[PDB]
Amino acid sequence: DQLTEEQIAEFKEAFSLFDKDGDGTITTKELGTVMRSLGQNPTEAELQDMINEVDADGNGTIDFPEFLTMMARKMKDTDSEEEIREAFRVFDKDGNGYISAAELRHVMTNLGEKLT
Amino acid sequence: VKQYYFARRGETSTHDTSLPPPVKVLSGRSIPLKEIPFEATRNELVQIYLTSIDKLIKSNKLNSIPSQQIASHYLFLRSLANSETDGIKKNQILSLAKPLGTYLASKEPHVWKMINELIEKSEYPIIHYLKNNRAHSNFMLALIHEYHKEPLTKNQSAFVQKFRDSSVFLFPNPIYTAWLAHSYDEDSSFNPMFRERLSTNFYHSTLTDNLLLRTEPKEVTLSSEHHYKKEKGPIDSSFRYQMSSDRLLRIQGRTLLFSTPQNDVVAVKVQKKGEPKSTLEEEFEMADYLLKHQRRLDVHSKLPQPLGQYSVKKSEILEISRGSLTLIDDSKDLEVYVYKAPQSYFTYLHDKNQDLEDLTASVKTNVHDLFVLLREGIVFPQLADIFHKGRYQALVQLLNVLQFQLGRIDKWQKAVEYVNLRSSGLADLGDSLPITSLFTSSDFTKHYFSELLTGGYHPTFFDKSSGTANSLFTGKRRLFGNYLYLNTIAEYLLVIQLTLGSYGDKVTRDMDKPKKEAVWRELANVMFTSCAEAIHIMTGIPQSRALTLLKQRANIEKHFRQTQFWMTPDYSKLDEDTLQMEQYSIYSGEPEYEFTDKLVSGVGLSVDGVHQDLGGYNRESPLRELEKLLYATVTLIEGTMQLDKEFFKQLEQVEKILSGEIKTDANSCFEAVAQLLDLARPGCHFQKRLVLSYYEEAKLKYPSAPTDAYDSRFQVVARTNAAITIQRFWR
Ligand SMILES: Nc1ncnc2c1ncn2[C@@H]1O[C@H](COP(=O)(O)O)[C@@H](O)[C@H]1O
Ligand SMILES: [Ca+2]
Ligand SMILES: [Cl-]
Ligand SMILES: [Cl-]
Repeated sequence: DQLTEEQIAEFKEAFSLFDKDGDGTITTKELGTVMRSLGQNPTEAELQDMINEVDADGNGTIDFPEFLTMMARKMKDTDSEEEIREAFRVFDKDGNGYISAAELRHVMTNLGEKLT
Repeated sequence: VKQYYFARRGETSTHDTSLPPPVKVLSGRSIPLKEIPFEATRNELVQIYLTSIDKLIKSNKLNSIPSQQIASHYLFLRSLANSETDGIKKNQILSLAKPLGTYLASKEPHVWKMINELIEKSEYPIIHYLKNNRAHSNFMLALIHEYHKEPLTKNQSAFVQKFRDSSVFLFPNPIYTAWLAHSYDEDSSFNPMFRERLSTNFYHSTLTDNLLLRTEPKEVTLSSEHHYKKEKGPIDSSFRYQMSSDRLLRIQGRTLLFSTPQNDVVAVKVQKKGEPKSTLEEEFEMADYLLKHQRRLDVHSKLPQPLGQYSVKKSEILEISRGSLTLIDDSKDLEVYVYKAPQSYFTYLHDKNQDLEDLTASVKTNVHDLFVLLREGIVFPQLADIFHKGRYQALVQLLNVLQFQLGRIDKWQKAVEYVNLRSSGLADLGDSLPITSLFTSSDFTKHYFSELLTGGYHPTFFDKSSGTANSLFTGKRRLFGNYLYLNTIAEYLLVIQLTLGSYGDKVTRDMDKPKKEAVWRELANVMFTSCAEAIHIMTGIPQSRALTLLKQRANIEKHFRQTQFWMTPDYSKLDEDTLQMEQYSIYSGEPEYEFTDKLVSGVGLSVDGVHQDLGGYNRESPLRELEKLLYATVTLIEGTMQLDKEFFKQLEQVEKILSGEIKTDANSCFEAVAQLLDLARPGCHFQKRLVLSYYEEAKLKYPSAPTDAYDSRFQVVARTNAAITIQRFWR
């Protein structure tokens, strides 16, 4: 589809975690908290596309990429390197290979942008 | 379109309502059965432990304890202190823990360094320091027996004699719940198996029991539109099938299979000798309810279409069939349920004609709908006819007093001979049951689980002076619904194992030993996957990780080797010295399965001499890794729910500290946020991201405060989140 499986399950577990009543439907009150955990602190999401009042995971993994294909993804990948850049303007010499070894995945990270 | 459940689950006060009177009648005498409170007895032993630390310090004999055991006392005291709320009672504990710090830093300075890496890692450093063989060392009870030179009360004796195997059984609720769910992580070498003086002790069932006794009684509320609440109209059987003898394909038990131009099957199920009409009305009305809500529930089965439910003269049924063919009703009128289903709906899930490709996906289909409908509120207690009343209890140690180990499965092949799991998916749906019937004094529960509802007697429980029988078991009356819940989960997964074992035995008979071990290796993998898929449906845990959490507690190699051994008959042709020589390969640390019965040649262990049993006569099942796998499965599910519960209870505190609803200092607010990270699921990142966001917001409410302790443990969460935003952004 248009959303990858790596973050589908991340949405599935977050939804099933805050779906405290197990009904498979989530309320607006908790919905704000699931996104702050998912990485969004929005302003007013009360505008949504639901059936009558609440939304299920079917309504979740559709509403979410609508709010995920908006992000300044470039504004974030830069921020992630700032977490590692000691002084400034120097991302990492060896940490790039290391910090990618065990966070989510590591299989022959193309060693482009080398010391050239 | 919509996808949700018609069941909202919550909590209640007590399940002990309309229960049988808590009384054992022994020889005219009537013996009252009394609850021994878990949490009240737990705190007593901790208070004795704390008072005994004082006697240990005053005795100066700190060197008579191995540093590893002192490191336990210190780390627990440090962990128990941060779990404490008020600063006055918290510092009394820290007062006790400081001499163990000035001793370790002065005399054993390398141990001091190692645990000091743990204290910067977690508010409960003991839960990680006990991720290994150190958890089998009961340091708390060791100190009590050494320095509390005073006999324990009758209750403290019962608690200790029940939870002797580890000290974690004394931890307060958040620490045990966190330690238990973290004992499945990638860095955990904990398996509940200690070896005593040549004896090997398994206490995987004790983990689940110590977890359930701290829980609250669940309660499931079925919606107004649920199959068991909505008033249903009468079955509209406006059409009557025309029973043709030429199109009579076959006769399955009491069901006539009819061919049909569409290459499907029209099946007619006939009234059995004893079944009333309601049993057939139910199968009709459930298939309709499932066909209706198939999309809404994501049911993967190929449900049959119900056609009619009407009466039929027995002369027509008996005359229509003259094939191979006893079980129908007597003479006059046989009530009928007629349905249409694919040809898959009649090949049992254990058909030797199923390649591993088709079998695997048909097993996955069944386990999906099994647990998806379980959340909906539908329970299937008659999937198979398993016996040892006489029915088989999958989690037997939790439901009975003695119940030392598991049970002997008598048929294990005739038990699943006509299982209600088909290649198409679920079958026989009439034998349904509301999940509420597990949480109430139904005719089901008090008949099959009478001891769990009554209270349990044993001479060791009897108080000669009081005239009553006191036990922790009688505390389960308040919670018995949760026990039968988890037992149902293992019940489902056990029928899958007997089904897979039947399939394995049949296709490996008359067969290349390395090609035969290949079938049994994959069947071990289908069972491990099936259990992991249940954790996903029940907890939202990614199945991939639930499978890794599982493979820390259960050995897929042993399970493959024990199933192949005990589900095939080839071990019958082995002599006594050569049999015990091969059992070492299927256990390899555990004691060999000791048995006395005479081995029936060509079959194996058999009581009736014809059909193989699974275990000696009055002995346990040799499928030991299965017993671990089922207990690991239900402990991950209930243990996750409880961690998430303890997680959310703390998440409120930090929201009331940050929003200003509770006034507290800074270094006591960060303690609230740092403790929330310990209650996050293992491997779950968004939980760790959330408590990172809560932490940054705290450094704005208390910007003047120092962050020496809570720096690195949140930095790694930042580095992990940063490294994911470049890995999850490598599109
Ligand atoms: N009491 C019952 N009522 C309806 N179906 C049952 C019952 N017990 C077992 N079944 C299953 O229903 C299917 C059809 O056979 P029958 O038992 O005659 O209904 C088989 O898969 C049986 O195992
Ligand atoms: Ca809800
Ligand atoms: Cl000691
Ligand atoms: Cl008990």
